[PDB]
Amino acid sequence: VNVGTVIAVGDGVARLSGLDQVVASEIVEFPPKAGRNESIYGIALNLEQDSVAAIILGDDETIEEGDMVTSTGRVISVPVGQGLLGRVVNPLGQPIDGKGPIVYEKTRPIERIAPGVITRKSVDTPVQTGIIAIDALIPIGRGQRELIIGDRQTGKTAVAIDTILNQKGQGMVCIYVAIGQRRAQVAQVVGTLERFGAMEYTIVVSATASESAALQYIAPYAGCAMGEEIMENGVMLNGQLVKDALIVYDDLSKHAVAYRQVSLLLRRPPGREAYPGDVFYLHSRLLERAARLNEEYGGGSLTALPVIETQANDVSAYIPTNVISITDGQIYLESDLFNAGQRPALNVGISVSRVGGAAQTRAMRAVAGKLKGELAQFRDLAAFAQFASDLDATTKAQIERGQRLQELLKQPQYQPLPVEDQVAVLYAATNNYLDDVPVPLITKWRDDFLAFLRTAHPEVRKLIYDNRLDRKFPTPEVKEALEAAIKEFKATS
Amino acid sequence: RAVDASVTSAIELSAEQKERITRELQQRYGDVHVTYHVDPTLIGGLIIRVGDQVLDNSLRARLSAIQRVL
Amino acid sequence: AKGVIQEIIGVVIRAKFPEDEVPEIYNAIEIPLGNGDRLVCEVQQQLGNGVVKAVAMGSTDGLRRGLEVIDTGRPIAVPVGPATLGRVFNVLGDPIDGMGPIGPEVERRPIHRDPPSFEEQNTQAQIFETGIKVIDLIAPFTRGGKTAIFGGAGVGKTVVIQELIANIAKEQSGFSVFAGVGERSREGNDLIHEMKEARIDENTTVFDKTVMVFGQMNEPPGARLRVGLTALTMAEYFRDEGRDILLFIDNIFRFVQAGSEVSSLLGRMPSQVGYQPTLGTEMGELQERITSTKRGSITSMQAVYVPADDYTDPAPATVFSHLDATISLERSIAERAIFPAVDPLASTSRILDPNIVGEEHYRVAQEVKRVLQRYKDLKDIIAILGMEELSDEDKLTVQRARKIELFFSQPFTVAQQFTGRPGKYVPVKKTVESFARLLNGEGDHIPESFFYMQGDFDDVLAAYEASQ
Amino acid sequence: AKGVIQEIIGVVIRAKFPEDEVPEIYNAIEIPLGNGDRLVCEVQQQLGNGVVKAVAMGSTDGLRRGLEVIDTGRPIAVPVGPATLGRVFNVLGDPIDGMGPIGPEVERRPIHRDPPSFEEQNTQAQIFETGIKVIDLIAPFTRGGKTAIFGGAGVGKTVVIQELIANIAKEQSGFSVFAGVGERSREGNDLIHEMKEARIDENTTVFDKTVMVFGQMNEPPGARLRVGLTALTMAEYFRDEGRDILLFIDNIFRFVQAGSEVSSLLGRMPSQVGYQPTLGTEMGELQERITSTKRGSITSMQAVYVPADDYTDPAPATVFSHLDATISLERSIAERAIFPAVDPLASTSRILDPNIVGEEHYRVAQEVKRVLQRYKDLKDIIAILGMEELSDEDKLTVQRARKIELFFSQPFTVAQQFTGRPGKYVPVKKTVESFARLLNGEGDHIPESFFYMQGDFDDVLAAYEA
Amino acid sequence: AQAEQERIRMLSEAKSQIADLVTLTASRVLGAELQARGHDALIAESLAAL
Amino acid sequence: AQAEQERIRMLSEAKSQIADLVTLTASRVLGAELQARGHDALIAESLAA
Ligand SMILES: Nc1ncnc2c1ncn2[C@@H]1O[C@H](COP(=O)(O)OP(=O)(O)OP(=O)(O)O)[C@@H](O)[C@H]1O
Ligand SMILES: [Mg+2]
Repeated sequence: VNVGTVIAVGDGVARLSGLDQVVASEIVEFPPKAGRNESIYGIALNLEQDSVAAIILGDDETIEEGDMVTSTGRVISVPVGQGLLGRVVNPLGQPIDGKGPIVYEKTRPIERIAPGVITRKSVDTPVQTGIIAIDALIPIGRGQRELIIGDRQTGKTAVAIDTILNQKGQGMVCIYVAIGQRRAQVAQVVGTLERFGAMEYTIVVSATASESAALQYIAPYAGCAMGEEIMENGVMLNGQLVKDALIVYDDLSKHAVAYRQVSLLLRRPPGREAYPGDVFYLHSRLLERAARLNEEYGGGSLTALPVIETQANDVSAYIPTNVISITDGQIYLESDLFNAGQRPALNVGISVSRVGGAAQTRAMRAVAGKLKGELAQFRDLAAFAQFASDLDATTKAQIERGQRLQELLKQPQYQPLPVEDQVAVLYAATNNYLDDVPVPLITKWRDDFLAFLRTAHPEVRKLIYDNRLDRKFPTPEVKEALEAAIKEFKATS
Repeated sequence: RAVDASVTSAIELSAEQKERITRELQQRYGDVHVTYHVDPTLIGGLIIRVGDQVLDNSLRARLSAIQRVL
Repeated sequence: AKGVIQEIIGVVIRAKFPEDEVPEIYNAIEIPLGNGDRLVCEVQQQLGNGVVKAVAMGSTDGLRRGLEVIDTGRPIAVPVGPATLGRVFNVLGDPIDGMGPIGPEVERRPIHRDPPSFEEQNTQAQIFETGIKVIDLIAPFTRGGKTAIFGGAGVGKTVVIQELIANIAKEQSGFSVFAGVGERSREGNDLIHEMKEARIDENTTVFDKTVMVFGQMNEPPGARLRVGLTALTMAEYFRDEGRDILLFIDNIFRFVQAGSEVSSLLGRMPSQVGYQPTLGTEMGELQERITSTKRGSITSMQAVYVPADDYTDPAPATVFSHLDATISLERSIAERAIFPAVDPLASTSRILDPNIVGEEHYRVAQEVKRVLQRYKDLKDIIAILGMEELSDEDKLTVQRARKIELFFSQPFTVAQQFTGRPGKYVPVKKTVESFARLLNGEGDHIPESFFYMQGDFDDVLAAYEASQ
Repeated sequence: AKGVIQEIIGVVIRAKFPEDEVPEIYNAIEIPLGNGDRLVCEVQQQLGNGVVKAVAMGSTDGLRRGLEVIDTGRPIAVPVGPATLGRVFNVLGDPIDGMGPIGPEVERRPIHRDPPSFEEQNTQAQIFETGIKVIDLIAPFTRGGKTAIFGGAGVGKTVVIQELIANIAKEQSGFSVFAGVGERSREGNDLIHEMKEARIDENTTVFDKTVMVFGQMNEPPGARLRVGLTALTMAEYFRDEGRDILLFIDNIFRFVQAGSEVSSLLGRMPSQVGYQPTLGTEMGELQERITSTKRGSITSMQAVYVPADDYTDPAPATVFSHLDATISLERSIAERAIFPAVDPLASTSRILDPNIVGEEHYRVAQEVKRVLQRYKDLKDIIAILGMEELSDEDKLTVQRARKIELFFSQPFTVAQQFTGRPGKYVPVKKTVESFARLLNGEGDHIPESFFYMQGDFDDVLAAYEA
Repeated sequence: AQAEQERIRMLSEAKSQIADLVTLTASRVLGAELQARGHDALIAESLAAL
Repeated sequence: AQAEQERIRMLSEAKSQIADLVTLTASRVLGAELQARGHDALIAESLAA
């Protein structure tokens, strides 16, 4: 009853006649035969009478008519545990880095209902991405679903990689799911993670463009199952048990494209933009599992960072709007800002985080509220920037200050900033302490200030880090210490 | 009877051995319709496909060893 | 009873029953599923020799063919009465809060009931003050009548709904029902819980007067399809005994999308953009139950999500004819940092009549629409040429329109989490007076930037004086 | 094997095979044609009991149902090796040039190979030194990375292709593959044959250093779909030897259109813009074998046709999703006698960042972009008001921009016979330093001339002195 | 670095070829040994699992 | 050459071929029964390479 035979292989779907007592999402085996040493699996989905349509998780040219199939007795599941840490794996859980077989004691089934409503709590613990603009204007909390939406080559992958890198000592289990990305990009991402040592706590699930459309469709669910296991059971990181995880789904647009291909090859009716009518259900059941559980259900969390690629900055498409409706906030990476030199290109005017504003370190919000206000004033004054010598002292000063703040927000790649450094830099910028610094040299001024604090004043940084949780961050002690530090730096410079 | 079988063994058996394979299957129907094949790749076991059930005992251990070392 | 599963296509389960015991059209059949917990399916079609097609409304991804199905013989029944107050339920009526299950003595009512007849309809309605300038001026929230907000993905539909609940749920004068047919389980629920439990009405919280049925996005299509009907059955008991009910159903479009997915799995011929052929009938069956009758009044407030930004989509197009007050949220207005993001030109209401809302209110609203209609007419002229080419009166109307557009923005008490501006509650009288004064000519000297995220006109004048 | 044709519908045929030995997907069944010639159909589907649906890849006008079908048991076999060099093949690997058959002694590999595994991919990105100043400066290539060119074919695109082939041949291992996907029999085949045979470098013609695969327009959609895979199969043999290969695909959009036509013929549902539902997977089966591996690297420069100039169009969108550098040949630049008519503003590249090409290359490229953007902005001012009204410290920028756009001209080692000017290979470092020294102020006294069809900055200095 | 990478790939390829040959030799030895020991000995063991 | 020499040494029957084949037989086909009945002919002779 556990065995059946293929009767037709077509558009990535086999028919698997006579395989009853198969569950509605069982992973069939296709045991190896002559010419195929390994086994390629399939997902049985349309359990109609006397025929079991199965999506071939892999190239469909490997199997023929008459191939034997054996039902594995399990709903489609991915191996998960501490052994997955530091490994690059297929969506099925098989390794692709070649280091060795994956060690795991338990498997968590993908495609499960999210924990629910009562099993949740408002996010309070912040997530430090390391980008000044993101961490100051779009706060991210643990368990928040923040969307990184841009236009092709704009830096969404770079932002996700920086966020992953910054979670070195934060007790986070980063997961990077590459859906539809070409193998060169995935290899470069893995190499970058390895070089900076972040690969020790990062699990990478790769479903590249050459892979079958069955993959790139279960890959985000495999990553989300891994994140769910981290969130509920937890793993030991740096000698401590961490139940907080961060997952980057990368291109969810390519995931939607892969699901559209799977649906259309199954002759399902198309919907808007030829996508199947349940693409919203796809991404919703994918993203709803990223939750911030309350204490009585373990207190774990799972931050999600889906990435959506737009065409011609068309945010009003189908999939981008679907994901925007699913997620909690957006991070709009405009192409015009990216081309203009503002490499961390953020459309701060429209980027927002509905939740997580209260899930921020009190120091960061206390220093960045007036930052956001001043940026709003600069954006308001962008229309009047064309006029020359027709603006009073107030408007000219506001424009200059906004330019200084934007140049400060410009942060080079692969260089995350600790929270103490970020809050110190913003406190310096927002107290008229940089009005004398010319705009083109603000980046090197920030770099020199950070180097000075790393070398000359570690005690100031430690005090700020220890006093970042206070309700009133600008206590006299930290205020006078950091003011003395900046005065010393300015005198030396 | 109602179902058929596809029992295969490592090597070709004798006529009496066919009867033993037939009579040993009293669990389901006693004596179901059977077909026999050699396929010398099979070693030291039988691959009985009764009804829609398969039981693997030959060539599986050697095959599983490759995945253990590779 | 005691059928067997034939096919399992997605969440649609086809079962075969004996010839003389076929379940009815809307009966609830169950798979034992083992483990002592059962999966409740709802029949949708009858296909022939005892074969029925049912919607799982559950995981339906771990069960095989040939499993037995038990026919309950009744449609899905949910508890109704005061016992449901302050509790959170599934589509099946099973509570999900930490409290215990509902007792057998509580009445169970089928979730598939006929809508009120033509005789029972109550056409009497009056303005329901809400404290939001654009809502209370252009598209008055109608008491005893259906009203809904249509927004895209980035606009703040949830923020508007939460602010509306915070403003009007304290002075309920009756119970209320909340149904997030399709919405984030983060802000749609488990954060409305905190807000409702925090609010206190004379030592009784607002949550003590609320019945909450979710069927969140995570749920399979069946739960999202029938959660609206469950909430309606839970609210019709209170309406039928006279209690005033505030009904907040969130994202009817998710109910439509669940229906579309179920229909696609059911083999029905697709219509328009992949939608179900039975879209209008399903919308009628759900919406016609949301009616204030002669026995009680339901003050419904719905939300509708437009796919992409297409208002020509079949789901919002079907919703539009089932409402008294229509509120349209636009992507461009939200991108202009106007958080209410309501388009006054595309937002109307039935009770915007001088005999109902007041002659001055009607005149003010009509003028605030004629302005911004002139602005929409001159948008292209302004964009390509500039303000100069317009006539003097046209110029004045244009800056008045821009000032009005800025002035419709209003801080919300639920917006403190990402905006530091304190919330404001502007009474409808103050809104009418402020807009009448603005249209008279007062405030012309004030720059447009001073109308952004302010309360009544007095606050704008005070800010202008503060900045001198 | 030895099946029989069951159904012939256009180019889609269905062959019935015994219940066993049914051909797999992409198995290239062969139909005898009553003579030495044969018709090769690629199996694309398995239906029912032995029936397989295949695309004819040929005339399929003389066939009859019941005719014998021979299964090859493997995807389309393509001859590979040095024997392919200097020969022209169709998708099936049969040579279409005047020379005789390849012969059985030459290795034949399946057309449907697999992209290099995850470990074999290069972790870092290495710049590909083409030698052309503008290409190496404004839109640098990537070794093992895809590249797109936009042009109307009257802007000397073929000359750029020939220069790239000659440069890689003379300064690297240097084997090139040209994939003529949907290439016209007259305009795109004999013309390119004559240009490649006439063009010579160090006593070796460009034709002798490259292999060309022509999936012509008149061939069925299957041939135009699989000609790119044939070209990759030919190039992967040389990549396996450690050599660096340039693969030129002409109008990859024609490959996309051929895939769409095949999907429509097979009966699959149409994706957005009536494209094949498997657009991403089909574009990933291709253009993923074009990678830089440990053993070797294949770097491709593929022409792209934008449907109705619609870039959002899923065909160019999926093409762009797999691209590293874009080169935009411009008609207006070619109207003036600048053969490397590359539009610096429209042409970009992913590898042009400080972390790979160095800080100096990025700085000089950005400065060139800035000055050329200022010149483009001031074109209208010059046309309307004239040169006099434009202020100081900007007239210098305009003059520098004109001199630098005349500086992108570069003599080509393949066009030395036509123009009577020896070709110059300019290293990327030499290009960067020369352009930095042009920007900083040197050469300002030199007029716009003496920069035209020149190489390094020292060369223009010497020309000015003489 | 290039020499080590080429050597490592060759070393891994040699190990896979040797392991496949070793497995094939073990399979042939097992088949002959079972035939000498009698193929009708594990039939009862197979029946036990069924 | 170094890889060829190492593999050539490993190609000997008694080097690894006899050790690996016997260990697999004593663990996969049965348990501590590689010899059992007969099977001495294949001991380091059939598994030459
Ligand atoms: N903060 C940054 N500073 C400098 N360069 C950056 C920065 N962020 C990204 N880049 C550069 O932008 C280019 C593209 O970045 P990235 O790899 O993140 O792509 P993307 O915009 O996320 O999308 P895609 O995956 O489609 O290319 C690269 O050359 C990268 O070096
Ligand atoms: Mg990216």
